[PDB]
Amino acid sequence: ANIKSAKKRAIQSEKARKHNASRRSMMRTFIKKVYAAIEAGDKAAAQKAFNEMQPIVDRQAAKGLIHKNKAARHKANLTAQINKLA
Amino acid sequence: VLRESVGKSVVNLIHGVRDMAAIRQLKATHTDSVSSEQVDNVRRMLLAMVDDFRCVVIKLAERIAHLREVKDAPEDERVLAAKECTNIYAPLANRLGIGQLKWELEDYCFRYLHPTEYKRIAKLLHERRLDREHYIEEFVGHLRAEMKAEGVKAEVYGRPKHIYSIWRKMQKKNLAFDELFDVRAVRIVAERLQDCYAALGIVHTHYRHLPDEFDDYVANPKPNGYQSIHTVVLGPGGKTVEIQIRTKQMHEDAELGVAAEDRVYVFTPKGDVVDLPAGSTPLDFAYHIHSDVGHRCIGAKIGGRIVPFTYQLQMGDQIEIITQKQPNPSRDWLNPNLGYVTTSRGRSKIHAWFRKQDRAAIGGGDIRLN
Amino acid sequence: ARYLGPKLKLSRREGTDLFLKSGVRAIDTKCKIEQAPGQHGARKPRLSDYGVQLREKQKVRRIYGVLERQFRNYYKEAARLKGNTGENLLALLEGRLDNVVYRMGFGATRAEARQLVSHKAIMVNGRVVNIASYQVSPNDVVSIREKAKKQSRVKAALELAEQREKPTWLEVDAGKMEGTFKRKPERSDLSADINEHLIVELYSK
RNA sequence: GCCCGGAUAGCUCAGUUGGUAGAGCAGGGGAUUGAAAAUCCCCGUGUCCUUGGUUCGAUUCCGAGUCCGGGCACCA
RNA sequence: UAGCUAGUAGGUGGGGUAACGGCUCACCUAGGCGACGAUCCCUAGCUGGUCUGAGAGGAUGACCAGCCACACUGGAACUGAGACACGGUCCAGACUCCUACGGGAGGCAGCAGUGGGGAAUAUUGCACAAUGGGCGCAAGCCUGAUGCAGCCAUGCCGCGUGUAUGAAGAAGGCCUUCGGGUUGUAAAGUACUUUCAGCGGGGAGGAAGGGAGUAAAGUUAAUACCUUUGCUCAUUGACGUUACCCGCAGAAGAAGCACCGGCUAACUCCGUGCCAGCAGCCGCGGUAAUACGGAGGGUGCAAGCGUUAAUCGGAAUUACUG
RNA sequence: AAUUGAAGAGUUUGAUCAUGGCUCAGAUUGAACGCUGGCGGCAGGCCUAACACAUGCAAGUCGAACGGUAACAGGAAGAAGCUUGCUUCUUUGCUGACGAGUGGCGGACGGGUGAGUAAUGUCUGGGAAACUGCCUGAUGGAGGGGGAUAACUACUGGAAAC
Ligand SMILES: [Mg+2]
Ligand SMILES: [Mg+2]
Ligand SMILES: [Mg+2]
Ligand SMILES: [Mg+2]
Ligand SMILES: [Mg+2]
Ligand SMILES: [Mg+2]
Ligand SMILES: [Mg+2]
Ligand SMILES: [Mg+2]
Ligand SMILES: [Mg+2]
Ligand SMILES: [Mg+2]
Ligand SMILES: [Mg+2]
Ligand SMILES: [Mg+2]
Ligand SMILES: [Mg+2]
Ligand SMILES: [Mg+2]
Ligand SMILES: [Mg+2]
Ligand SMILES: [Mg+2]
Repeated sequence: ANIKSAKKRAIQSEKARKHNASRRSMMRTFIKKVYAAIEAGDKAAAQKAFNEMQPIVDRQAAKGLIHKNKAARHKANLTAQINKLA
Repeated sequence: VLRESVGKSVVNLIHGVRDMAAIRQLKATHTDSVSSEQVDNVRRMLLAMVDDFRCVVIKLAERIAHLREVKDAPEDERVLAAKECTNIYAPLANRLGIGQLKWELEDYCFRYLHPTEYKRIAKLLHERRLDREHYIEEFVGHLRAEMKAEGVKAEVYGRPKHIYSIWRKMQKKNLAFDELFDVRAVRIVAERLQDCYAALGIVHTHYRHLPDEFDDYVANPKPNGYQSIHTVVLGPGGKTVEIQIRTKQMHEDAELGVAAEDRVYVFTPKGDVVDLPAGSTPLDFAYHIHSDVGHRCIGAKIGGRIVPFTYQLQMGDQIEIITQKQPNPSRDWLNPNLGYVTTSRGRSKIHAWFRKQDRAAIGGGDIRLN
Repeated sequence: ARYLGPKLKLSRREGTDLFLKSGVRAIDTKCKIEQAPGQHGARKPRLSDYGVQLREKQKVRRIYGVLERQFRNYYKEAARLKGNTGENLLALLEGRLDNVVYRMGFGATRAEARQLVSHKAIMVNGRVVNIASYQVSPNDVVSIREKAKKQSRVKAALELAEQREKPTWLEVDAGKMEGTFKRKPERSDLSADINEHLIVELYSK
């Protein structure tokens, strides 16, 4: 990085990246809980998982990490799956 | 053996002084004659001696001691080395800013080149020594007083003119020469550049400057580095009064300068000089340095900046050669019309490479037969 | 840009009078107008069709003082314009400011006129014109500025003009040293020896 | 930087610590044809890289500069 | 180059994407493309256009403008509205540089520039004054975009290089039926003019904005502040001895290249000798050469002219027109 | 008013007509070389090595986002040689401002080149499943808590890079 700005951006990017990864990773984990529940065949549990995670997903979307559409999609798929289950 | 016991500088210095005393005709007419006339010093091999300024400085102190001795003895070559010293060493010293040593040289020379005028302007200097010294101590008195009172502190003194420089002024001012005014000189040597400007203003409050005789050589230094203010005021009994204001540092440089009737000699990154013919290029230089270097020579820098390969090297300027790991000489370098290699040898070397890359019959046959 | 040389040689080569000399003293007495220029002038050449066209082109160019490229450009312009191409070209040639001046009678020859134009002698609508090729449009007045009115050369030119035939499309004043370009010169106004058609043909091969 | 070698008819080459230079081709000139090829005759047709030295006499031997071909050294 | 292709063609479901999608995974069906040329190979940025051409076409894609692609090579993501980012990150590679040898740094296909390659293509120029961009409330700062400047006849265009007169048809040049006739009114001489160049002076336009003071209106508790609209005040130029105008002296400083047998505009005079040379094609040159070299004379173009390369034309010689 | 445009020639032969090639006359260029060579205006200027790159500059800005002051110019409290009047040396972001930083926006534009790509290309025309900073028009919110983190300081690991 020859230009100060680039250097700043680079370090910022690194910092930003670390931040986002943590959030995104967490979100993924949350999703997996729901998915795991679905796989198991535990409906109440699945619902609980969804409840736990949906808000987080929404928050993430709001922040910008994940896109609004993407956030919606997870819910839809998850919603569909849970519905199917019971 | 000098070089073995006192390093390369001291031998370079000894050899330059020996050059420019060119004993050649130091003995050789023995009235000192090529001490005198370079007669192209050791040719233009003056222009293959070492440039180290300590050459000229030991040469000057050598000749100065000699002119002291050429007050006393051998008669008519008192005449000879005085003509050398006027025409060569005194104006050399002056364009170096060694004003002290110009003025001693010139006074010795002149007093055995023209004894009549030397003696006549010497005697004239006594004839008004008293009215001169009295008016100098009254001017220096007033200046010492008002400036000290204003809180400024500096040396303030009179300084005699030297006999050659009086002579000089007398025939570039004949019949408007004044034995009094023209032989007074006030100097002020101040602590700071600030105080030079201050002493200028106080001087000008005490005695009116003359129009057109105010000359700021601190703002525009002369080629031998000479810096001062000059002003001519209108003093209380001297309808001119000459005054030189400066700092200590600029007095030290003004009196002691540098001490503070074919080929082109190119410097190298360290300092080891290389000799090429006139009209040579970077490429040629590279080749001279090493043919492998030439082969691998990418780019030519001169004094930091890049230069075109076609542009010819000027004498003295410092070179740098940017180099590759593989050797790749162009066939364009051989072709002389582009102006890449003036030297024959370099060209030959270049050619050799191509032949190497490439890798009579009758005679052989004859030999076989034999 | 111009032909710096023997004026009458060109005329001789062509055959006809190109008006390259003033006409104070006649062309037939000055040069051997009948004979072609050079050692082999008396040797009458059996001229080819292309050759004749070329000659014609040269004549016209010579008359106006228009070098080849310029001439070509003019021709092209004419072609681009509507109507008879040769006629258009001729008009364009005429429209040249220097030519116009010459016609008026401020230049004895066209060369003189051109020179005058160059030397900021001529004004069009109260504005100086350095350029000889300047196309003088309809209803454009053309004059000499007061600094160049006092020239005897101009007077001489005027006199010559007076002696010679008058153009119809121009109006001119001798005392004031000015005039008016009324309209574009028709084919009937210009000389009939100029076969413009040949020229046109030559710029179609 | 240094050395070694080479520099000869148009052009291939021959001849060297010293005696006015040849072999091939090419060229000439003749007969002969329009001119040729063929055939038949007759013929060197040269700045020995220039300039100096040595010698009773230099292509050659010594310089001195050129030119080319090497083979060596050089690192700013 | 006639066969090609298993994520291959399609399906159900999952996953993914900003988005639809074999985009990817699981399982199933066995397709899909193809002689209206798939596949493989070679070459290629594509378009507006440019050149040429009567057109139709053919060739072509520098400059300017649109779209794509790429950024030392090969990847990869991250950040972000947007990138898988020329002057960001991460890795590997080859290549230069630094290193105390442990490890680092670097990326001109930005503008200059250097080397190299080449037949051949410019200066490490000044400036943000404009126009545009970035940021900011602005002032402003940055802007090698841009604007200008430098270099090169590379092109196009303009202009000039004198104009008028001028027979002794001077001299000299060349020819030569020996008279001249040609250079040629060409030159000299005389008169007249001063483009640009030279000097000295003046002298616009590109400058619209922005800044302070104010007065009114719009906001609000408020005549403050802010915004909007007027006004005077000084301002804002890199180019810049700018464009442009004037005065001075005096033709002064401003013509060359090709061609001249036929094609093809323009011809005479040598040396040589099928030699030297010419040449686009036909062909010139073997002792009288308008073709080779010179001289004069001419012809063509003209600050260019030629040669070469390259395209269309002519070539209806790929014919769609034809 | 807005394509108002179309030429042949030489050369096969003893000569002819025809087929038929080669070939010249034109226009042209990012051109080059040759011989020249006054100037201006407007243009154009690495087509090859997308070969290597020394040097400088080509993207910074915002202090009215935020703690802070690394240089500077002003005041403020204290004092030195005290020209009776402030020059001067110490302290404090209090201010005009600003080094370095965090943050924001910009570095995805602008500029370059044409290597790759005969189609996740281009042109033309159609579309549907999309996102879109700043600019924008509209309709509603902007409450109340946290813990971090550079910056800055001591002790240190590294030749540096860090
Ligand atoms: Mg789905
Ligand atoms: Mg080259
Ligand atoms: Mg022109
Ligand atoms: Mg699906
Ligand atoms: Mg390509
Ligand atoms: Mg056609
Ligand atoms: Mg990449
Ligand atoms: Mg993102
Ligand atoms: Mg770069
Ligand atoms: Mg004569
Ligand atoms: Mg002028
Ligand atoms: Mg003819
Ligand atoms: Mg010829
Ligand atoms: Mg055709
Ligand atoms: Mg030249
Ligand atoms: Mg700051």
